[PDB]
Amino acid sequence: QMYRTATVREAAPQFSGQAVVNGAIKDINMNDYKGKYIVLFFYPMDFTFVCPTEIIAFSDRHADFEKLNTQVVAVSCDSVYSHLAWVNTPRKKGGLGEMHIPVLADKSMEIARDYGVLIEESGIALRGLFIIDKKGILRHSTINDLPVGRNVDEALRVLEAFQYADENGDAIPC
Amino acid sequence: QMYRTATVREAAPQFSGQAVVNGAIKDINMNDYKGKYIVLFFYPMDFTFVCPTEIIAFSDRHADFEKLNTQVVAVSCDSVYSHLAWVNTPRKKGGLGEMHIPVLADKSMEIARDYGVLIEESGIALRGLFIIDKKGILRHSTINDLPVGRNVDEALRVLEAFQYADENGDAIPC
Amino acid sequence: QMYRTATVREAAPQFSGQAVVNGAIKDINMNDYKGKYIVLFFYPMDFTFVCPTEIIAFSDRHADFEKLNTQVVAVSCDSVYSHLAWVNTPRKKGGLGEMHIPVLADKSMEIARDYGVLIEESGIALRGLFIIDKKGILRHSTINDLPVGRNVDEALRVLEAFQYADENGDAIPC
Amino acid sequence: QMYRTATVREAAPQFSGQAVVNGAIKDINMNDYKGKYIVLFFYPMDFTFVCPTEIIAFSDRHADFEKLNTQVVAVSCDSVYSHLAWVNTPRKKGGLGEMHIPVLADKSMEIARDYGVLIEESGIALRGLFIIDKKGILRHSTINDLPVGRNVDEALRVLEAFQYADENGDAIPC
Amino acid sequence: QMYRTATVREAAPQFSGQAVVNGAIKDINMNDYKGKYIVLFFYPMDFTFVCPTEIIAFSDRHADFEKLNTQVVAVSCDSVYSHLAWVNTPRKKGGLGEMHIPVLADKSMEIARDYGVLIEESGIALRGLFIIDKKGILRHSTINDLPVGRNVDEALRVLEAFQYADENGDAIPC
Amino acid sequence: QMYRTATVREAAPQFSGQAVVNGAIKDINMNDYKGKYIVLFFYPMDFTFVCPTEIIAFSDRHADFEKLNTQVVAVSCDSVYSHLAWVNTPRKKGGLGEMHIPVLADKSMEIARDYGVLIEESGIALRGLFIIDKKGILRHSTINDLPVGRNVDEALRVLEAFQYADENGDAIPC
Amino acid sequence: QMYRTATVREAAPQFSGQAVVNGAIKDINMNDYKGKYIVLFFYPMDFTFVCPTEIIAFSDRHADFEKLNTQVVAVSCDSVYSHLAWVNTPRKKGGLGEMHIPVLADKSMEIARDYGVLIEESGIALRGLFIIDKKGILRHSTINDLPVGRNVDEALRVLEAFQYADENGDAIPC
Amino acid sequence: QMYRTATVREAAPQFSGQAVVNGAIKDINMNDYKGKYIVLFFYPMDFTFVCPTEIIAFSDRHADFEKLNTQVVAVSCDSVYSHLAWVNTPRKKGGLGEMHIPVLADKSMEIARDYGVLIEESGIALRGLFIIDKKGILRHSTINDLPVGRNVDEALRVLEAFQYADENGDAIPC
Amino acid sequence: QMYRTATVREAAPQFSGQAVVNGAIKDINMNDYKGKYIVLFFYPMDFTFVCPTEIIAFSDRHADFEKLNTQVVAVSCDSVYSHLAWVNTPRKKGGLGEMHIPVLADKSMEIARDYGVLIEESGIALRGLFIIDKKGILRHSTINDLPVGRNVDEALRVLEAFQYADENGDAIPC
Amino acid sequence: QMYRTATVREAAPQFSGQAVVNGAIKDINMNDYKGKYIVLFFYPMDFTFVCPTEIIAFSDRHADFEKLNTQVVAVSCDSVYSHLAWVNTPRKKGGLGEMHIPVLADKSMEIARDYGVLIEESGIALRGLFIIDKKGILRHSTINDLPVGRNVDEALRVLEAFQYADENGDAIPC
Repeated sequence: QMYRTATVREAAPQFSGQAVVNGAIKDINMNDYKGKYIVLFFYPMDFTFVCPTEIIAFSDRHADFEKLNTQVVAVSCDSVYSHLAWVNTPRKKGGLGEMHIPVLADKSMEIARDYGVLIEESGIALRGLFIIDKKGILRHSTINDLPVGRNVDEALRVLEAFQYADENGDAIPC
Repeated sequence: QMYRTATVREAAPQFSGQAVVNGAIKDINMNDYKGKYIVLFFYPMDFTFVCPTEIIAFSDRHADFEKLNTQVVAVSCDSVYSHLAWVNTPRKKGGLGEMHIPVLADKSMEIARDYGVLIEESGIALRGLFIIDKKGILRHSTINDLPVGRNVDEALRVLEAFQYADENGDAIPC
Repeated sequence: QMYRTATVREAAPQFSGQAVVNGAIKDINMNDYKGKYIVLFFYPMDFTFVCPTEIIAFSDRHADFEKLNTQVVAVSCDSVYSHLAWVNTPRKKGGLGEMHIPVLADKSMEIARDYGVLIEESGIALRGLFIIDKKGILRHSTINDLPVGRNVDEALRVLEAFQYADENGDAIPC
Repeated sequence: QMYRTATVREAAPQFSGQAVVNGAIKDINMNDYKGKYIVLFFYPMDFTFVCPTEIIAFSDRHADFEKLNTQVVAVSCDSVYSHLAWVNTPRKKGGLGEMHIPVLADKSMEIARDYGVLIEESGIALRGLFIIDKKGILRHSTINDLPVGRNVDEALRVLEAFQYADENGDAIPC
Repeated sequence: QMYRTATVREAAPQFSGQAVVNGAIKDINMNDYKGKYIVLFFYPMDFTFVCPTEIIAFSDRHADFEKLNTQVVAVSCDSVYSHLAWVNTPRKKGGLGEMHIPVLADKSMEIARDYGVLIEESGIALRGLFIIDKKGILRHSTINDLPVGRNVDEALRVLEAFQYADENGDAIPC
Repeated sequence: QMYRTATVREAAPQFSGQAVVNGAIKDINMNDYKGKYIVLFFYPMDFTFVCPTEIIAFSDRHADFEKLNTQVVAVSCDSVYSHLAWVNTPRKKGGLGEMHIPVLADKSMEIARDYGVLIEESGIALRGLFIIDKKGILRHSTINDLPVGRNVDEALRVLEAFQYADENGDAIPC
Repeated sequence: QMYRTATVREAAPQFSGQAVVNGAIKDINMNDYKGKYIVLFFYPMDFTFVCPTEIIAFSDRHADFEKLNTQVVAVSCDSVYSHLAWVNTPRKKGGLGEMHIPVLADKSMEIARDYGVLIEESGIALRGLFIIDKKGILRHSTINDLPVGRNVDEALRVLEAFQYADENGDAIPC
Repeated sequence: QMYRTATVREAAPQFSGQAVVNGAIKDINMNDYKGKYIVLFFYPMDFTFVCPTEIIAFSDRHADFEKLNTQVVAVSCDSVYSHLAWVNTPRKKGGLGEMHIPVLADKSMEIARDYGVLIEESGIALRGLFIIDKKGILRHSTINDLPVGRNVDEALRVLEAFQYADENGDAIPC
Repeated sequence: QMYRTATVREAAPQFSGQAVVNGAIKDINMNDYKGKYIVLFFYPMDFTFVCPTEIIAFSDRHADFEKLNTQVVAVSCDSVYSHLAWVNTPRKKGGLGEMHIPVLADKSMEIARDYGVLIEESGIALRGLFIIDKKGILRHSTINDLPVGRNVDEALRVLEAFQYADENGDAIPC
Repeated sequence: QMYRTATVREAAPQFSGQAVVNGAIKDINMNDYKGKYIVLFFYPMDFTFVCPTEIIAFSDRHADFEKLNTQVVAVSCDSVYSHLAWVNTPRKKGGLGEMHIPVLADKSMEIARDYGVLIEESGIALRGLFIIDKKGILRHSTINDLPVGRNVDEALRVLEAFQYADENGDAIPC
């Protein structure tokens, strides 16, 4: 209908808004991370009944991203004051105690609309993974459906495979 | 741009979706309440830092509505699994322990868009009160801004003033 | 169809025209009241059979508004020479003897069209209350239907609740 | 912009609404007068400061119209409850005590818009006279401006001149 | 369809073309009469079978217009060489011998189209009277149908009533 | 702009209206002459200063057309009551005493608009000659300008040349 | 559909292209003849079976045009190399031996499209005669159909009648 | 701009009109040749100065086409009466004496417009060759420019190569 | 611009065309695999210089897909006769000797246009992975860029995670 | 739908992209060959089962083009890495060993779309030959269908026939 979303060859549309960094409502922009890579985790709903092992398995692996010159930016289309209550609720309660990831909140749904991972009649974002390299170009579009989950072992395989490639031109010999 | 919103003379657009009734995700429709009146409380954000005295003061006064043949239907543009976590969190924590109101969730934002109480760039609903009489006609549009609050003493004054009037024709002599 | 009306978050459209101030046809503009707040009372018809207790109960309470840095601006879509005949007709006749409120007249119906409180096929304005703060931003949209009435005790509660809030930032702690 | 107004050769658009007949709010339609002629008096404002000799001089001459098979239908774009207060206010006060004319009220301004006698930015109707013969065809368009007045001696000359002509074909020999 | 015609509140569209002044084809424009008033007599057809008492009764009364600072401008949608043959044909033959009025000819029908007095399928102008005051504003729209006639006693009453009013402001006290 | 006018290969648009036949206002249609040919003489103005030798030279030659199975239909965009006054005015006065041609009058200018011989800003028809054969097909378009004239010797040469040809197929051997 | 063709009051559209002058393919433009008049002879087809007496009767009369300050410009929608073969073929063979007329060729059919004498589905030009005076204004539109022919005695009568008139103003007294 | 022309994979648009078959104006249609193949020779101009060896070299080779189940259909955008004069003019004069090919004439230029071989501003067809197989599908589009020529040795090579192929499926093994 | 591509919640657009199954050009449709799942591997170019370990690592793992009720359908926007030459060329030459995957060919580029993995100015498909479940709903959109590669260990993790989930409702408890 | 393709009279649209020159992926543009002529060979598919005698018969005849100041530019809508594998595969295998022609690759299909030789639903180019002279003007459009082939003996006949003609003006005398 418009916008054109975000392609895997062209530049990713920018994202901004309040976010939860280290337990606080701090404004987070895409331009704050220029020079690194950024990895978005759209995940649909807040406080969901599923023990959220998918999102925790990137806060537990956040040390693996600073080795690879990147910052994961988790994101959902729920209220930012609701994400702060979901970081602050302790685990074994459907909680995210001390999550070391900027959990964005596109409660405007202006951004998950842009990335094309929004179910419009449901308002929730499809479980999407988006790697933007430091040029500002979106480079990897992993969009799952709702019931399946993402993986950290593939989001580190592919994310390592760009910087091994883009240093060495654009061809991998082996 | 379209829709036309909901007027105070014409029929209110219908609302539906998952909701929190008595601590459970139960589907709630406008057609389930035909014959009663319905009073919507748009309130912007979930788990907000303000001690939510505005919304609690209708669950504490829910007995005054069954005397007046009506059901209040609180509503916000946040996730329904986030409202369930906000009813379940106990009070003096920014909580709503045992709220006897169907707390809707228009996380699609298809309905607060219709009622014209949505701030589009913020995604949150303006603090709006909407009385629809049993014909399906919207009859009272109280829309505050964000920082001020609603009142139960006016939402019972006006809501009593319809049924005292619509029984006695359409004119009040005193 | 156009105009877009007046929202509760955006700036209110201006109003102007002849009005009844202290029993005289004096031109009254929104820009004459910049710095104060303004409270509009749309009321549908002139010389109506109902003893107009709704409108009188703001002229009797006009001292409560100069304490709160605001001027109520009553308004109807009837002729300004008809409002002057309705202020001049004495009470217990359906009259408004010595009303200390600028009673506007949008007999063009260009303004109650803008505020969205006009019934187009009837020409009369819905019983609407509109609080614009001194920035020019509409901040409270109370629109009743015809047979019910407004209240002075809520239009002083909400109007006090802005200036207590907007002095103290935008959050109320209690 | 649309409508096309009412021409002097084509059929006049119908008029309806509440009106003041003999001091009462009675519904008056054009179809109630089929077979007679109808003579409209648009006059701009209600309770105007001018001693309304223009409108009174047709209630004083209403016997001259039942001799000529016609009913004058005075009309203004003011509220019908305001016309009832203007018939009920006695003369030498800017009043119309016992006016034997159906004083219409197009407070919707849907009809004086159709007849093209409405000043849109002022909302008031130009001082217009409209003779529709019993076929439903508008036949005489006298539209003055505001400060000048109409006449009963011409609105009886022309109105007699139709029925003397339309009985005798369409040509007057002398 | 366009043009918008000429209203009774707005400025009248200009008229020009060849005309019969004192028995000669002389060009006559609206701008030649600025400062006076102008009174148009649309009359439908030339050399009509009716003894044209309507048009003669303004040439016989042309002295009454120079007392009132105005020039009547008779006009028809027939050829200007046909009007000259109709002034030159003597009376008791359907003639207008020595008519002291500029008889215009809008044989283009560009002007009676503008004034809205043209029957398009017949090409003839409705019997219309139009008073434009010296500002260029059309101020009186008397449009009869074909078989009835105009009057000089009303076109002098109304035309005197402007200049008595516009000298004395815009209100007539008696 | 529309209509498409009348071509010399396609069918001529029909013409109708009041006309002067033998000194009387009789309705004349194209369908009244089906089976004959018809020859139109558009001529611009009525009662023109030129001694109208162009039009008279077809009434003087009207016997030559009944030999050739055709009826000339003279036509102008002036009033039909003006043509009757121009047939009735005697010659050596710019007259047409006893003209044996149906002198049409398209005072609507709906037909000379169709044939494309109308000067729109002047309202007068170009001096046009139009031969329609009995199929209803326009077959000859002679359109002069204003100051030059037509001819009877060519309008009989060409008009004879159709029926000599259309009897003998469509080719002339000599 | 567009273009607007060439009228008899407005300026004629220009014509250009290769032509046959004195047996040679020479470029001929309208601007080469400015100051003279130009007379076009559209004729439909080349090498037609009819002994082309219509076109020859202007080459035989070409001396009569240099007396009248004009150049006839014959024209057809056939190839210019086909016109050269039709001038070069001798007479009594359907030929035009030594034709002293610039025989144009609008084989583009861009010009007979402009003059409105083209039968589009047949591609051939209607037998048209067009007199443009030296101002560039088309002044005479004689368009026959196919089987009938033009005349030199009328194309000299009318062409003399312009210059006798346009020297002596625009009116012919006799 | 429209039409879409004729492609080399899709069906060729039909062609019709008068043509020269064996020295006579006989109507020739595409549907008369259904079951054979058809080979069009657009050639630009008639009676051109070039000794037309290109077109003659298919009438001299017309026996080679009846061996290959096809009829060449030469075609030009000149008049059909001009082609008949060009077949009838003897050779060593730029002639085509006894040409055994149906020489079409699209003097309407409706068909060379369809095939896309028309130079619109020149009206002449580009030297085009078009092989339509018996299904009605255009199968070979050889379009030269003007000064170069076609060939019979390639228009027999390709035309043999279809029927050798379409008999043996659609693949040629050697 | 249109199409709308293929979403991760809605139904995937169908794909068809010639393909390489077991070394032969066999037609392969989406409807041939209804009941299974289908996994597409868009890969950009044929015979690329990179030793194509990405595509081989699904033919080597094709036994793991028949255990999971699915058929991988590799696809590229190159010619199907070029894929057959790339399966037939042996390995250590940039070859795919005995690839047990239907290698599609959307050389029309109508399908990789639909799935949104086509670089339009380059014509090559982005390295995309697409899991459609047996309802026909696209369920997983992994789109890499060109230089990085896909993985079989994630395309088996996610593909197992649907059927473990869709058997057990839509929620995974652990 | 747009583009307009490439005509045989107008300028050919430019072509660019990677190509196979002497066994290497070298960028080839139309502007690199300005001053020569260029001859394109669209051929549909790569590695086709037909022993490609059509394309080889221009690499075997490439010496005949440098005598005629031209460079053939073979082109197909297949991948450029697939053409390199098709030059490198030796003959009697469907190969093109040591082809001395720049084999272009419009794998974008932006150029065979422009030249109008693309079958859109098949993606393959029709077997087309295109001679552009050194002005940049397309001058010869030979488009065969798929199963038939081109010829070198005609693509040297026509290509010699331009430069013999364009040196000697534009007419060939013999």
